[PDB]
Amino acid sequence: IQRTPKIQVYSRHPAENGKSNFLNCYVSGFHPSDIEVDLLKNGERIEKVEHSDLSFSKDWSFYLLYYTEFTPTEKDEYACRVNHVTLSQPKIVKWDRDMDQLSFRMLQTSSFANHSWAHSEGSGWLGDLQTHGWDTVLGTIRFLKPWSHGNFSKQELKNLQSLFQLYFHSFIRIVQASAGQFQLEYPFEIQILAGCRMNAPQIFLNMAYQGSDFLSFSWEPSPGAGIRAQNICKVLNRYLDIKEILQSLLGHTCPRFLAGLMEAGESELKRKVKPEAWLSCGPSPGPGRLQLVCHVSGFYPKPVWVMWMRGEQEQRGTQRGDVLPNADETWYLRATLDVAAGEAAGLSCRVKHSSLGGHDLIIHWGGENLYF
Ligand SMILES: *[C@@H]1O[C@H](CO[C@H]2O[C@@H](C)[C@@H](O)[C@@H](O)[C@@H]2O)[C@@H](O)[C@H](O)[C@H]1NC(C)=O
Repeated sequence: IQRTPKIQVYSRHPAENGKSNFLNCYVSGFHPSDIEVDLLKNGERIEKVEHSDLSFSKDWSFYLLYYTEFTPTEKDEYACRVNHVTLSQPKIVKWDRDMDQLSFRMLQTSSFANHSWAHSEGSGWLGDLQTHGWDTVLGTIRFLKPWSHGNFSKQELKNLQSLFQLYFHSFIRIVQASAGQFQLEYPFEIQILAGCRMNAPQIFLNMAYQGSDFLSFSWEPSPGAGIRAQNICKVLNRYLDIKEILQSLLGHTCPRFLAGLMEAGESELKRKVKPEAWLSCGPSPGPGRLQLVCHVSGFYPKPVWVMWMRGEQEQRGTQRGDVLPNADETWYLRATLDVAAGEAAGLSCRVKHSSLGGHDLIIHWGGENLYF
């Protein structure tokens, strides 16, 4: 299945229209991962445009964060331009002042453009935070956070490195072979999400193909997959050695390891960061109609609760848009409530979060203005 991407554009702080900042384009909900993105100054691609390693969500769709530093002027258009097969012309979204899990996850994506070429990325998260990555060239574990070692010995991991290195190297080789037997259509990608967690059961490992639950761990085919999975599971159910290997790795090794990542994290896990919030007038929807927007940002951990107010009286029109990430492993949420200019004054916006601890940030309105 193919899924047209969802460009979302937002800054990290507000513009005072003068002071240096980051811009975020965040692209998600898209398959296949062969994408091109760019950021724009008035028509112009920039350069020191950083982005995170690729990844994918519980529905196999992919997602990314593209960002750069820069300062704003009262002139100066900004926008996020994205091209991707399912699109019929680069859908460029414009920026605006006025807007517009205690489990160790190892995720892999191996893409297969043709017999000649292939490529794979792989990652190693813990809950929301990516703990590890893979060096494809040098064939080795990029550790990422410092405590990403856990209490696994220097030598302990040195081995796993290899046990993956073979794995990764085998995987491409084998599939490329199997390809025709099982009528895998080039180009195609195969995703995998394996790991530890809980506390009943413990293990897991799912393996989509063209963005679709295809195969899972004995080995079971997915109904939707059809005969292909059905077949592909046979070949695999028969290799007991393989079953057993993983059974040991994900069974009791990786959870021992999880235990490890968990206890070694703490100081950065039990970590709290105060938000920051401000105020818009997103586009007036129709006649004498306002649309004040909230802008909580820069907070961690994720769970945040946010309401447009008016004293203690919760305003139930508050719409709560998605939680994007900023680059500094923090969050950003934009809550929005729209009502007639007369209903407008007196409105607050209240931001509950663990980092404040009892003292919810309250943010009132004098348009297009904002305290405290
Ligand atoms: C096999 O595909 C190869 C990879 O093509 C990729 O290159 C990217 C930069 C992108 O633009 C897409 O074209 C692909 O994801 C390529 O090196 C070979 O020419 C292809 N071989 C044949 C025989 O068609």
